[PDB]
Amino acid sequence: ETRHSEIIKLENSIRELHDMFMDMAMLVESQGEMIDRIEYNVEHAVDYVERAVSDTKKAVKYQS
Amino acid sequence: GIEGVKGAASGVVGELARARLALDERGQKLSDLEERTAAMMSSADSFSKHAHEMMLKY
Amino acid sequence: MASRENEMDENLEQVSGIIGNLRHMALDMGNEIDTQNRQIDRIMEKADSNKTRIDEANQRAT
Amino acid sequence: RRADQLADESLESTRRMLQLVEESKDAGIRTLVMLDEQGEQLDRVEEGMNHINQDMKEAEKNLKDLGK
Repeated sequence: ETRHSEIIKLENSIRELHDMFMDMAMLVESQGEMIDRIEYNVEHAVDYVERAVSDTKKAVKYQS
Repeated sequence: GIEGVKGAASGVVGELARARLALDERGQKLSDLEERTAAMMSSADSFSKHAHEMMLKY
Repeated sequence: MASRENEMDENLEQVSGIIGNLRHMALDMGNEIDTQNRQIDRIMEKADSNKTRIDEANQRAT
Repeated sequence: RRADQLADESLESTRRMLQLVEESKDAGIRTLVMLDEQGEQLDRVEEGMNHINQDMKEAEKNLKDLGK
């Protein structure tokens, strides 16, 4: 009964380890969706600022 | 061994728990960053509209 | 000696080996998350600074 | 007898362990691939922040050339 009980103690530890790895993968995937949205906002912000620089440059041309 | 393997598993659980705690912080920081970049984007959008209107007057 | 005791032992050796790999992964995960957390802090400060700078130019233009 | 029922339960435990660590290995590898890709996204995001800051210097100069 002894080796059986110790093997079971080991399985319990390995299940804890496994479940933490599974959780880590899920959380990283979810957070990746947020990073996708941050990156989208940043790309559009960059574009708006580039357009603004270009338009103020043109206004100077059209003075001038 | 069984004790040696159990020890190695415990060891990994501890190291991974530290990484999990750091991943929780990253999530909190990312939620904050999403708000900050959404606000930065809105400002950029408005500035672009006004620069465009300005250009079209001359 | 026996196929049951033999599979048990082989299973435990394979498990032991894989755990060593799992340990290496947990190290790399911790290192990558720590570096990214520091980078996110920098990005956040830059986001707000940018927003301020945009808002102030936008008032000259409104 | 009871010893056979227990030796069988122990064997099956080691099989479950092997499955658990193999699944853990697959999850760990996918996690590291995601963290790497997400890391390159953050590099692009930071690049964007820096580009905005530099563009704003040019915008400010232009507004000053407009008398604003």
